[PDB]
Amino acid sequence: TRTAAHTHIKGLGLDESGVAKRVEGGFVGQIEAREACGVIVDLIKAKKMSGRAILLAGGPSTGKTALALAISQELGPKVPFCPLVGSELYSVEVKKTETLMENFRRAIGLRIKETKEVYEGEVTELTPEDAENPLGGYGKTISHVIVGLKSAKGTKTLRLDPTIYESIQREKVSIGDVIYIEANTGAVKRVGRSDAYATEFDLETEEYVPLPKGEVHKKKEIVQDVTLHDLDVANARPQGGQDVISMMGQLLKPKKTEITEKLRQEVNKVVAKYIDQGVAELIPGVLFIDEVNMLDIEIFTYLNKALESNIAPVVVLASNRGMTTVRGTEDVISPHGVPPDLIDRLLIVRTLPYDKDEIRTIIERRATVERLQVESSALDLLATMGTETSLRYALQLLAPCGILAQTSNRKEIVVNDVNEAKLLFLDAKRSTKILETSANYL
Amino acid sequence: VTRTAAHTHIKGLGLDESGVAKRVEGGFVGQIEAREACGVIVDLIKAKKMSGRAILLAGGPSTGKTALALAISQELGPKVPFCPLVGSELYSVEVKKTETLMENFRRAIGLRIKETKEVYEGEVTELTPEDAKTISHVIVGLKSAKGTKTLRLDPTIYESIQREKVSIGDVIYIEANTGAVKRVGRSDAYATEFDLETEEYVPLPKGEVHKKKEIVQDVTLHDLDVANARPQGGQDVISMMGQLLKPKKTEITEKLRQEVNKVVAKYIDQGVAELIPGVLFIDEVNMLDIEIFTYLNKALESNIAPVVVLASNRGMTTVRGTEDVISPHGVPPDLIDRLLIVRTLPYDKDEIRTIIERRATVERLQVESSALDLLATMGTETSLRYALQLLAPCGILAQTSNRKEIVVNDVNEAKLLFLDAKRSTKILETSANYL
Amino acid sequence: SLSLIAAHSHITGLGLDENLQPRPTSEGMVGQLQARRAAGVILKMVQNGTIAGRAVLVAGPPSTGKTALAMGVSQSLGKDVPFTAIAGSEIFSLELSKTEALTQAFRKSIGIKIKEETELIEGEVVEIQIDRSITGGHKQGKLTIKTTDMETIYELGNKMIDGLTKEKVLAGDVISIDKASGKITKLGRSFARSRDYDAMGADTRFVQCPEGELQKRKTVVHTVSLHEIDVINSRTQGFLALFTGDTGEIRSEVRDQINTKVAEWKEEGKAEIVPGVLFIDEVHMLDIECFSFINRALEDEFAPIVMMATNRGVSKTRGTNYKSPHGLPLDLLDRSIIITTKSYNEQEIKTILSIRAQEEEVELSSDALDLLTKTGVETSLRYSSNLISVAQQIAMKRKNNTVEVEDVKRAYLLFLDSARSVKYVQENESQYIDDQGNVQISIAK
Amino acid sequence: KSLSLIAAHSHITGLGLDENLQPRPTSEGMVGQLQARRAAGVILKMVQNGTIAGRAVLVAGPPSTGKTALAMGVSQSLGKDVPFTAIAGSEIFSLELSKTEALTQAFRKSIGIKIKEETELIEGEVVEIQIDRSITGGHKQGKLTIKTTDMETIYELGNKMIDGLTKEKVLAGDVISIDKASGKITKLGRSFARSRFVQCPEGELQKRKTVVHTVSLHEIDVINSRTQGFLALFTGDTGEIRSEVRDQINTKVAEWKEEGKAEIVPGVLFIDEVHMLDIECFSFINRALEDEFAPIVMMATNRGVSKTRGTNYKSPHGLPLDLLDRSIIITTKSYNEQEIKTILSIRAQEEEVELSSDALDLLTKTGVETSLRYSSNLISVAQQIAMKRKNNTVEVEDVKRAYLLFLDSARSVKYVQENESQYIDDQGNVQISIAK
Amino acid sequence: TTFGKTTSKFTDLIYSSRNPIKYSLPRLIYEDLILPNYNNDVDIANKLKNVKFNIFNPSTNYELCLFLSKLTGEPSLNEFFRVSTTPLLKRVIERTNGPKNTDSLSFKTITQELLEVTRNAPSEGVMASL
Ligand SMILES: Nc1ncnc2c1ncn2[C@@H]1O[C@H](COP(=O)(O)OP(=O)(O)O)[C@@H](O)[C@H]1O
Ligand SMILES: Nc1ncnc2c1ncn2[C@@H]1O[C@H](COP(=O)(O)OP(=O)(O)O)[C@@H](O)[C@H]1O
Ligand SMILES: Nc1ncnc2c1ncn2[C@@H]1O[C@H](COP(=O)(O)OP(=O)(O)O)[C@@H](O)[C@H]1O
Ligand SMILES: Nc1ncnc2c1ncn2[C@@H]1O[C@H](COP(=O)(O)OP(=O)(O)O)[C@@H](O)[C@H]1O
Repeated sequence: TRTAAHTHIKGLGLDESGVAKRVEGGFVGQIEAREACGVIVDLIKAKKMSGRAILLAGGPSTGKTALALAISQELGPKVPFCPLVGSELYSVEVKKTETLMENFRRAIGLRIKETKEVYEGEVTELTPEDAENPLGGYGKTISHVIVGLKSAKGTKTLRLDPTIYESIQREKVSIGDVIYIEANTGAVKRVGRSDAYATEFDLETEEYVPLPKGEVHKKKEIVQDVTLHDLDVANARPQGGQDVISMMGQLLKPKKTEITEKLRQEVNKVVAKYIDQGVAELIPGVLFIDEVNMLDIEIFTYLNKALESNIAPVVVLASNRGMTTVRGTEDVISPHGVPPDLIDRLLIVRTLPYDKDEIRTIIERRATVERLQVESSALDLLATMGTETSLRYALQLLAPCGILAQTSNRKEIVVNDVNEAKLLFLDAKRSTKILETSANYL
Repeated sequence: VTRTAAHTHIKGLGLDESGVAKRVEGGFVGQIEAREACGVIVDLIKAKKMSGRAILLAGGPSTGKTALALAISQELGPKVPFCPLVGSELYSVEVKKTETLMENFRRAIGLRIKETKEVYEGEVTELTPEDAKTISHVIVGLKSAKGTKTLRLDPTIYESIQREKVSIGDVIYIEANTGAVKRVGRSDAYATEFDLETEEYVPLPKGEVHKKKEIVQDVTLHDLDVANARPQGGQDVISMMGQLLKPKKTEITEKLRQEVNKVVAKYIDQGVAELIPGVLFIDEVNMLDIEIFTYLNKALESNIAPVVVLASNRGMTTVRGTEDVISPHGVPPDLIDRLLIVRTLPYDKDEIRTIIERRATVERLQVESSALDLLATMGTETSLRYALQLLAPCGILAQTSNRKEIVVNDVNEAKLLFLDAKRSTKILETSANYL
Repeated sequence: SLSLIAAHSHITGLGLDENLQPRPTSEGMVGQLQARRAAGVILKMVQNGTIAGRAVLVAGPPSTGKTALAMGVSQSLGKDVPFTAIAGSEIFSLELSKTEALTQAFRKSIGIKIKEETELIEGEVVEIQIDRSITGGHKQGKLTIKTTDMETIYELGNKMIDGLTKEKVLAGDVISIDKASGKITKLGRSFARSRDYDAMGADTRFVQCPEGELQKRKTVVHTVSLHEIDVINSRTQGFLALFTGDTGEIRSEVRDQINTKVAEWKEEGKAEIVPGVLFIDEVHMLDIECFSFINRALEDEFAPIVMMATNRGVSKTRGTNYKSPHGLPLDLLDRSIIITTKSYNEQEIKTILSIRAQEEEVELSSDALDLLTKTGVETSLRYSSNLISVAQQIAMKRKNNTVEVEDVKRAYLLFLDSARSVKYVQENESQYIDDQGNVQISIAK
Repeated sequence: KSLSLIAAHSHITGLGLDENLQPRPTSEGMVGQLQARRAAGVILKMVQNGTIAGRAVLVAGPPSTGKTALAMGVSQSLGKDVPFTAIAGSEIFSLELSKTEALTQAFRKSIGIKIKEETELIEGEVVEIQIDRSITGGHKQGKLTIKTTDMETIYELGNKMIDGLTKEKVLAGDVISIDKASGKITKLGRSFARSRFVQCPEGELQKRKTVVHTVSLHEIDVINSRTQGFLALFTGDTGEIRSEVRDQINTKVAEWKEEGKAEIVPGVLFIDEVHMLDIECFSFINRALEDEFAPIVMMATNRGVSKTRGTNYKSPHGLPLDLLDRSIIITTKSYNEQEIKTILSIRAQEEEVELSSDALDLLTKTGVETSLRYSSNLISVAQQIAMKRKNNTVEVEDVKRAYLLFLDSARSVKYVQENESQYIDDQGNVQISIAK
Repeated sequence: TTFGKTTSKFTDLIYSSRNPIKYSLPRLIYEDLILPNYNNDVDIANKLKNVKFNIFNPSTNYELCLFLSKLTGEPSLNEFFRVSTTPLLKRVIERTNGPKNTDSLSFKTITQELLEVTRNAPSEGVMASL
């Protein structure tokens, strides 16, 4: 098992219709932020509001990304979640507006159900039946095609259209192969060769596959999940044809293009047409952009434009700044690096720094998840380090202590282990103190 | 007949067997220490044992750094690769500058392959294929003026023969190893079948049909890298019209470089190839950004890096890409630790006079003694390059007066007609509106 | 062999015992008895593989051994574990974004292991007999394959005959056939039939006839990085993008699909994940957005262990207007553990110079080595290291085997360090080009 | 041939010089600038000798002093079959080439290779053509009768001649040229036979003719590179050609000159407004001038001590001192009254304008007062005002009308400077309304 | 164009359109740079750079070919050497939809999975109309 700075958080930890408790879901403290995130989860599950922005702000190492992952865990794996960094919007292929729109459309999911009728199994016979009165100037005038199927606890012969014989000849279907017949479209295809013919020849490069189970004929309801961006990039590219341009573009580098609003409008039109029949279901998700201080003001104005759309999902922003200038402007001093036009459109959630006991419990649970055993005195020294230097510095000094314990053939973490880890690895403060007092051209 | 461009009186470093340098020998005058250190660098390069050796040579303008680098390239010989470069050429609009630096690094490591050229040529007398439809082999009979000779051929060369529309009586060209087929044209014995025809007629070859020749092929690692990394695909031998899509330079992945090194090592271990490391010379290194200066630190630690020579004339100059960094010669202190600095000294009056006499000798001009003294005084007063540039208008003005020897009057007219930078600046300062 | 003597090629692994205790001098590296212990802890961290996404920082003065420490970690890591070593200027690309270049450098340093068991039939084709039925739907074949030792006869299928009609084989053709997978290759032509066709052709090649048995059993273990799977599953013919670098901003949905695919392979059990180390030399010259993406990209499960080296003090971060310690912002320094390297003394410089002259096959006297040690105390170490190789050639030009004090003095006279160059520029500043472009060319005033 | 209405330098047919390189006061459309014309004649002899290479000269002076006139005089004095590249300083700033690559292409476009080859040709007038077909039409037989003013003959045609004459249909009385070795046949025209129009050819029907080819190094560089064909010489997408093919072309050209199959004809590269190049381009120019295949570079600039581009300091002529160290400088001077009136009379003769003496004196006075180009622009625009009143010669009233209608620099600045509330300033402030 | 015009039992109509602009090339450049002969090494260097030192050659680089065959799933190990040595237009013209084995590192994306459903799908289906 691999653990990387997370995966000790499972959900938020609220009860039903009530206050989140202190010890639940891997969270310690941050009670008001957890209640606000639970209300946000309920608003997402209501499936009614569109284009809502929530900016959650605080100091470094407070639990912003932990709360975003708790949002994604509480919503479930069926609800889409697109984690975005603010540096990802700048590309050298398309404009940043198109990248923002693509990541915007990636957060809306569609649930499509369909009933499929199939005819699969091993081919028993293949006889193109001739007509009673053949036409002159031709040979082997097919009246119908007789195809016999064989599956596990099932055998059925079928009458086919004469036009299926061209598909039989095209895909090279012989006796003993296993096939897969769609009902309405016809369009047979070769799954492979049956396992009973695996020892037919000495040397043969042929896919051998097991005989399929169940009856030859079955009705299955298949629920498929796609996002709107997949529909956009599939409708945008030209379908499978015989022109040189399509296969030449398939054989080349797939450079992104600025998808027009007309294609998105028609996609929304046909999607709404298939919701109102009761077939499809629309699932909005969360587009999470953290460290939004790196965004340019043009992206902020396009966010202002794009948040008014009908199909827009909920977007969650995170920032750790105070009174800083917005990038791209030299005088707009603004809170959290966000221009005041966007700030009026969003609700602000505040996260608070921790204490002695919260840092101690966080270190204890992180050592529990990392499969390590620590003593009481080592835990108290680690908590003193966490409230002295940084919480993340105390969290990153656990596994090297486990290595130093395993070097001395001990499964216990004690005081001299964390003292050796202090003497080996430095934090930022002692590094800066070394830098400030050294004049060796460093 | 003969051309001269600022050089070609430089034939070598001009050293004896002990490594010491004479005063006037090999076209070089003065600067004994720099020439001796350059000879030491030449011997280190000829040792073929070290990689990533960086050398900086520094001095004032018109002191002879480029002449010293050209002397290195002449002393090493034509077998050793030499890639001269200016620092402005690393900036391109197709790929990043680091990839261009890596290409210029790998351009300086060469290989030598020994190959044999085998050629059949002559007039076709018999072309009789047979089937094993699939043809098993074709038998071709060739005729020249020294006899005839028949050959069995594989069907691929028969297909290439059918590509050139070869019939009976056509003079063709077959290479035995590669398999290329070239149709020269119809022979002169069939030139009177028609009075007018669209077919050119060539005579028979006067030599044998069979020709054997040993040749040496010199390639570098960059040629193999660009041969193995064509993105569009393999090109045909003859394509006079261009490709349908324009090939552009790409960022070559280091895995391809690893595979090329593996293949070259495998071919070296069988005694076919010989490894010849060479010299990458960068002039005006102060025109480089700090990103290329950082990437040079990584690129000098490779096991196949060549010997790098840098030349600069700046003093305590700000490095490009920085605002508050003052460094000697425009070279950052992280990189100036890794090289060895060779200093280059300015010249005196007698050295300038000898340089002017040598340049008049190589340009095939005759000058007087007093004209030489005046040109030496002019060179000491304005610049050394000014007299060298003014030597040839003096010869033209002497030619227009029907004389074969430059005198003081022609030097006076050349001084009057063409100005230097100092007099042009003094005109620029005392002028009303833009000179 | 295509390797010459590089700058630090004496370093073969970290000089540690079983208890992670560094020796004073062993297997290449001299001194630095705490950075070696910390790098050994980092090596055991990588070799355990149970944690992911942690960045360490190697900080110290220049010419101390940070990249020597990285080379030692790379050499003691061994094979089959990926080690990507990039510089700071490589990510600024004209055809690729900075963040996507960082993502590709992250995913080139973590791979999976695939085990393949093969059954190879390599031999020379003698005769092929093709038999057809009455219907003609399927074709049967006879293969007569011959080794130097023995010869036997196999059977063909319809797909085998169809795949042998592609890439035409004749008598005297060296092929190899896998029993399980049906892989087909044409090794070339035997040397026994190199004198019949009288002219080779373009597509032909001559290989020796194999010996030994026909059906040889051998297993192969493949190590495939995640970036290779990303490049392959993004195009119709993607290996040319692997060897030419024109991948061009691979979409994130195929990366999530490949992550789920690798998780499915690990749970089912046909592959296992081999983590690795990504080394970024000179991390101080990276843009602040790259630092932000490094901060947020280390929390994924498929993230390697990052090593960064910086020789800068409190300097200005690129892309911003302020000054920070080590040239990096405080958010990245919070997500780090710093390894500090310290400068050497006379004995360590003496041992390092002795090792470097030992590898370069240069024999020094005791007094010449003492002079080189004094110069390495006064000037930098690399000046002495280059003076060794220059003075060896000076000794060969004098027809001497071992170098002497005179060769080191001649190399010190003929070649200059930084301080003497700075002084000689400063006392003759009129002959060099100033910041304002002012210079004097004429020597007589 | 070389269609042109009227150029601004159309009167300069070359450098007016004697056999002793002495400038006449008025010859070949050039007047004044005696020392500059003598220096340009010396540079012309340097180009024509061809024994030295890679020398850069600089033409610096005040604006409107005839620097471009000197460059056009040198270009016309060189004549044909010698390369002459004239580029501006803003042309090299490409989006798909680098600056060094564009400078390299401009350097190699200015040196050429002279190759002499001979090709045997047939050209005459077609008398009569027979095409014969068999019963099945498998074999085609033919006879062609072709004549000149001195002979007549009949040729027995093969199959490919028959297909080459059926394609691009040739009838009787047609004058054609036939290349046997390539199969290309071109129709010259029609003969003068009433019973385009070209006369009948004379002499022998089968002539061995020698054609002298001149090809630049950039063309062989483009063809030798396998990435793009010869169509990139016209489309213009060469795209950063590698240095290896340049080295192969260098070695091949050197061995061709050594064998004697080809000669090297160097030329002149003229850079106009050289002060607007970056310092990287200047640094490339310093190290590109010592190659064996380097042309003679002419630069023209008119600036004083100004800021060099890409830097933060000021330099003489807008160029760094190391570039000026390898240059010999020709300085041009301002004109007098007599030279201005002679220039205006020559421009009158080239613009088919008849001028009175008083109109010429008024033009000379207003040219000395303001600008030479202002008078040279007013002289052509006064003729239309003269033709509006239906008289041929341009009088004083037409010149005064043109002076009233069309302004110059100084009067426009004077009119702006007390009306600046009506014009947009540096801060974007303007007043539109008449009142308040 | 400059074609063959008429200056006025079947009539022949042959395509003869040319361009008025003529580019003249001497024979020496062609015969000494593009055509092989005894005194040049065009074919030798072409073979040396395309066959002997190619990294997709199975006679010298079998490990890379086996690695790429595991990666892609090509049934033939000479596929990469054939792909790397023919032009792009020739590659796209004769591309065949050959089968690939399942035991490989590459399978189908979601977009292509949606794509192969609607090759011959009729109307009124939801996935075809979407
Ligand atoms: N309330 C909490 N409960 C448990 N762990 C926490 C809590 N807050 C922070 N952490 C831990 O701190 C580490 C860093 O927090 P992070 O999400 O980076 O905060 P921020 O986003 O504010 O920088 C995470 O690995 C997380 O597990
Ligand atoms: N020692 C020397 N002997 C002969 N010629 C020299 C010497 N030093 C320099 N030169 C000549 O001076 C000219 C300019 O020198 P150059 O190499 O440009 O110096 P830098 O590269 O420092 O500007 C060259 O053409 C060279 O031939
Ligand atoms: N611990 C060490 N043992 C042996 N050699 C060392 C050691 N540290 C540094 N060196 C030598 O110093 C030279 C350059 O040092 P380097 O590792 O580049 O320092 P830095 O990484 O700080 O720039 C290398 O060639 C290496 O041989
Ligand atoms: N000596 C001269 N002889 C003939 N015409 C001249 C002479 N000097 C200048 N001119 C004319 O002056 C006009 C403008 O001069 P121009 O050469 O454009 O100025 P500049 O040298 O600043 O480019 C040109 O049409 C040119 O013909």
